[PDB]
Parts: sequence; C-alpha cells; structure tokens
Amino acid sequence: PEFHIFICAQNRPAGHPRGSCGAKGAEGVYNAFAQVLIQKNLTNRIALTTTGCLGPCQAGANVLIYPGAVMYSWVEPADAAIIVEQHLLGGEPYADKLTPAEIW
Amino acid sequence: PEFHIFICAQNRPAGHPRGSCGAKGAEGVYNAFAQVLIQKNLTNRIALTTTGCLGPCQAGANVLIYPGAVMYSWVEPADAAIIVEQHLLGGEPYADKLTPAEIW
Ligand code: FES
Ligand code: FES
Repeated sequence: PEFHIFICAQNRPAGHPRGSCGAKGAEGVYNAFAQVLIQKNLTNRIALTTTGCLGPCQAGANVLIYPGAVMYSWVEPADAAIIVEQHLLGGEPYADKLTPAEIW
Repeated sequence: PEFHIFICAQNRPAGHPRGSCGAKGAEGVYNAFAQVLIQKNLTNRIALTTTGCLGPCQAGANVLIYPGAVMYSWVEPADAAIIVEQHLLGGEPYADKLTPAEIW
C-alpha cells in the first residue's frame, strides 16, 4: 500500500448520545471510495479498510489516511474522488473536509 | 497519535473457507494491547483500533502498525507487550512475528 484509507464504520444504536459514523453514512462513503479505487485501477496500490471508532464521533463520518494520520470529517460520497485525486494522487490534502486541528 | 495499532477483528461464520482473525483470537490480542497501553500510560500516545479484514486471513490474528505499514501475523496475547516495548517504544520491529514479506 502506497496509501491506507481507514473508514470508521462503528455502529451504535440509533439515538445513542455519541452517535456513530455508521449512522452518519459510513456505508455510502466506503462505497464511494471503493468505486473510485476500482475505476482508477488503484485497488492494488491503495488499501481500504473499515474500523471501529476513530475517536471524534461528532465530526463523523470520519476518514483517516496513512501515511500521515490525515483525518477528514463530515465526509460525504462526493469527497471520495476529491480525496483520492487531489490528496492521494495530487499530494494536497483537501482542506475543505480536513478534521479541524483542535479535534485531531 | 505517535502510533496507531490496528487489530483485524473481522469475524466470519465458523467453517468459512477463509477463516477470520475473529476466530483466531483477535479479541484476546486486542485486550492484551489495551492492558499494556493502559498499564504504561500510553492511551493518549498510541491509538488502538479494530478493523475489517486486512487481507492475509490465513496468517491471522493480524495486526498492522502505522507509521510504517508493519504487519504482524499469528499474533498471540504475549506479543502485545513485546511489540509495544521492542517496536513502538524501542524502535525494533519484532522479527519473530513479522508478516512474511511475500504476503504483506
Ligand atoms: S464512531 Fe466514528 S469516530 Fe467514533
Ligand atoms: S480476517 Fe483478519 S486479515 Fe482477513
């Protein structure tokens, strides 16, 4: 792996006070990433893995990338290509969805 | 996080042809790490997270460490402290349980 994409997929019961990335659209986000990776022939260069809780649940859905420990928050399906294209390939973190520096 | 410890926790049904790190003692491995981390006051420095399948199921229980993409295979509870101390604190990957280079 040149890159490792970690998608928080922790579920908690509906109405849990922490919420959960699972309830915030992790499944749609994972699929957007995988669709992008398959499309661009990247599935042998970039690993895509679900995780439990990554810590900042209220900023979900959360995505962490290694190398770098770069986290993204409030992630939506449309960002998957943006992150792959501009950060992973282009070398520039997508500042619009970077987890705030105070939180991570 | 200085280090991120990823513990494959994928379960598959009993008798699944792939097996699962779940069936290979992932939970015993995760608990050993957690106990070493809490005991050495490292839970703010080193993140510990469960993951879906990391790929090489036949070599499980599998742990991956970032920075570095260093995977350990056939992991047992006793290795936790070894990896934390030798590798994560001491800088020397623990040669005895490193995932064969062919595989990862
Ligand atoms: S549930 Fe996703 S970061 Fe906590
Ligand atoms: S189930 Fe753990 S590596 Fe596949």
